[PDB]
Amino acid sequence: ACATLVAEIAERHAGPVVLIAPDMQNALRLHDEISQFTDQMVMNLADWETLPYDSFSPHQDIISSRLSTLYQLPTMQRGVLIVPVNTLMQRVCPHSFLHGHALVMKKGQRLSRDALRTQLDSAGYRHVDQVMEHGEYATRGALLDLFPMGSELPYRLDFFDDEIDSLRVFDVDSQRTLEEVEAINLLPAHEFPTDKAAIELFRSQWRDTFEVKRDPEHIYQQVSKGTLPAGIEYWQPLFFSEPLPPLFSYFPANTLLVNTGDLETSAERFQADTLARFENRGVDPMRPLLPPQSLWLRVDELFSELKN
Ligand code: NA
Repeated sequence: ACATLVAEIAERHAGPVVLIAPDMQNALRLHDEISQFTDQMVMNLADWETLPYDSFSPHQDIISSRLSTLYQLPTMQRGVLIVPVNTLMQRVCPHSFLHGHALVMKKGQRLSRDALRTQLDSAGYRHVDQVMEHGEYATRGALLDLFPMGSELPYRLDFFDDEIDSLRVFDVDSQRTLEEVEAINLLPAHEFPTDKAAIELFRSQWRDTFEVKRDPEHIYQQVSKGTLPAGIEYWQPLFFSEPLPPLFSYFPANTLLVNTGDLETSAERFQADTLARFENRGVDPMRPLLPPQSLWLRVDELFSELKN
């Protein structure tokens, strides 16, 4: 009953409609249901699927989907955004990050293959033998394949005379290119910068926050050496000089929010869980944790945003 109604509300509303779902399963379900009932854009902001302060980093395919949504959100004048309540409570990278750290590659651009590799490494992409998943790139001869975050398919670039001669969508299974494109937009491989300037910032803010140990297993030591610990996402705030804003900061004018379910209890349950985890595991020699408010809106703050 939620689906058709949200489609109708969105159809007559001079702005995006944000459907706050009770959980991820419902959210995911509501995507195709609402999509089939409208000609307007329908997106989901996918949950990381990790537990708060998890010892796992979310799958790159989930990150690709989130980056695509966050990138499109500010200019989504019409349509629907579906977001689980616990996900909506999570703070995000500021939108200045995406439009500021995105790189554009165009046909005819003077740039060597190795120079592009350098940019890709600093943007968080992984060098592999064969591209197959979001966030990977492979190089061989004059060719460089990459799977841009937010893209449905990877691309194959041909460098001739140290110039990008062509950029072509490419089908992994058949190892063949499809259409040629004039340019591609390269977003970062994470919702946080990981270049050397970002690592220096991370180190500096970490020192102002936590103790440092030299054990190679310590988070600070791992990031300083250019690696990204499993679950590093829960220290996302340290990669930015300003606090992480609410997702609400990405909503365009006239955004209407619709609630489906018992958001209060769900919201309080999640807050209680993140708080228990922080209290029980926050003081740790190798992975000390940031307080919940560095990463999540408080339940009272959520409802305030819902009434503003
Ligand atoms: Na319709």
